[PDB]
Amino acid sequence: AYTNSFTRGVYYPDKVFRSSVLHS
Amino acid sequence: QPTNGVGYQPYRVVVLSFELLHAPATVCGPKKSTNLVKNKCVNFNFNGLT
Repeated sequence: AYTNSFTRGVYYPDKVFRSSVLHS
Repeated sequence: QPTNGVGYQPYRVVVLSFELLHAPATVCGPKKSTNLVKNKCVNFNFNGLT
């Protein structure tokens, strides 16, 4: 039995603040 | 046994592991804190980041 995740399940990779940046 | 050769004797071990993250400190060294200062060029330390 299935459904599709779309773009679910991203999470904060580290305890650092950043802004206006395309981090990788 | 107390009669064992030096390498065959028991030894106690401790390993200390440090959670040295970019996160709130909770164990810190035997060190003081100053007042905070604003709008002036200063040397600074926060939680061991200088």
